Amino acid sequence: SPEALLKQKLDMCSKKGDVLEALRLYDEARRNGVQLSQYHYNVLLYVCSLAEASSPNPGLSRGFDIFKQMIVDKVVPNEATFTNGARLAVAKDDPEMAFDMVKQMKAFGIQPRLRSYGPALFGFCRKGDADKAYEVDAHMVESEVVPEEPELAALLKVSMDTKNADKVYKTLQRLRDLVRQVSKSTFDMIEEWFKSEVATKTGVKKWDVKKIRDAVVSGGGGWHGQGWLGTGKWNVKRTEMDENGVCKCCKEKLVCIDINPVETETFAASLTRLACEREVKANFNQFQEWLERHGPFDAVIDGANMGLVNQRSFSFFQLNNTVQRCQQISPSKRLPLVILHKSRVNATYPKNRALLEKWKNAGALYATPPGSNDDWYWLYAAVSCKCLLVTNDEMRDHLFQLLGNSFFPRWKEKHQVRISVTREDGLKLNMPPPYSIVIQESEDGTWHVPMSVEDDLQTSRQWLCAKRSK
Ligand SMILES: *C1=CC(=O)c2cccc(O)c2C1=O
Ligand SMILES: *C1=CC(=O)c2cccc(O)c2C1=O
Ligand SMILES: O=C1C=CC(=O)c2c(O)cccc21
Ligand SMILES: [Zn+2]
Repeated sequence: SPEALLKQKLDMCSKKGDVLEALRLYDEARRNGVQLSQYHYNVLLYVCSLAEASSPNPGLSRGFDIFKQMIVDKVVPNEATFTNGARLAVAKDDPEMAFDMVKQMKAFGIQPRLRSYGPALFGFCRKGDADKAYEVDAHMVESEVVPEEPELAALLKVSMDTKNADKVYKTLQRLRDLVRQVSKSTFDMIEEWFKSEVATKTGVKKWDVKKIRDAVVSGGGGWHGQGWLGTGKWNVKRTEMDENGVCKCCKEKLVCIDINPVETETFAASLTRLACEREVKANFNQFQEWLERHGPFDAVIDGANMGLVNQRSFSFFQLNNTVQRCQQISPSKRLPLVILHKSRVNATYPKNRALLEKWKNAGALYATPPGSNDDWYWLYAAVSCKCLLVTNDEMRDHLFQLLGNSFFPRWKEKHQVRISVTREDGLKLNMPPPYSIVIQESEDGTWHVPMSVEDDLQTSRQWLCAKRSK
């Protein structure tokens, strides 16, 4: 088959980096009247990405012609298409041509992905072209493609470069809303903003206190969204919050922001849906039915994690110590729900085995079936029982990326208990903080900005306190 032949010869070109043979074989196929499918086009886009930048080489600038033709042909793009299209646009380094690709996708009814907007946005950011960056941003907005931190930080940086205090403000609110805690680089960038001449010079001496007060009630708390307040130089300090969310520097008590229980039942349904896709339906169903018949619970334990975190092998001591300590902080002394592999319940010291059976008899242990991923079980139990989740799982794994970066991090902060162990004292339960670890804007315009960290028990979390000295 002549379509199946072109595949064999194109498969050779990508595994050699042979761009000129692919551009010859593309033209030969058009001579032969051979129609190119998804796979043919994706391989040519990838192969063209290997060319670098005298004037444009015929690998890159031909790559966009192949892209434009693929769209005209109405060959539906898959995820490899968007990726290769993006890395072609990255290697070219022409932001205006990157953005032209996205416009073509829009005109032909194709949803662009986040990585499609990157080369454009980041290109216009490097060149200091704020108006083009903002066009790209508005196009993302209308396409319903949600920016993550890198895109937001570029918009912030370009807004700082063009003295656009209004856009800095709006982008800072978008970081709060979407990201919550900022990477090191963004954090440094926000510090720079607050120390800058433009920030010193933008503000108001007098504003309507009630209009602010109503906005605070309106937004859920911890921000108002009405613009910069106060005047004069900002006092900008790197500081920390104490255990109660009091700023060490200015003594403001940070706010604790509620979760809307409607978002929670939505999240619960999404977990069920995501889990049923990956587990054997009847296994996850069986767990749901068992859970409806048991409880109430004050806490759910990731049994594998409590047995294995900081251990060379499974410590029943550590699991048992953790069960006992959760029971002890339960106002009515409920046993926590231990989720553990059936593999692990069957361990080899008889009194430990009998305790695992007693917890199961007490309605406080569920042995997950062989093949299952425990994570879905302990997630679904904690969410549905509206209780604490005791786990030190870092949650890097692909699974957790499916849960989203808005609701689930907020839920996690309110529900997650982690264990820490010292020589001196043994095992400690680290409880959810009595405040929200998020960018906050106070009623008089004081800002607290949390840096993001891998582990906030290992490393003490840096915050920025930006307060008007007048
Ligand atoms: C916040 C305010 C302040 O005046 C001050 C002074 C000395 C040392 C500090 O850390 C701070 C501070 O964090
Ligand atoms: C926010 C505020 C608060 O006082 C509190 C107290 C106990 C447990 C919590 O999770 C919270 C909270 O999230
Ligand atoms: O779509 C579903 C996946 C798993 C599951 O347990 C389930 C369910 O229990 C009820 C309706 C839908 C689903
Ligand atoms: Zn402060």
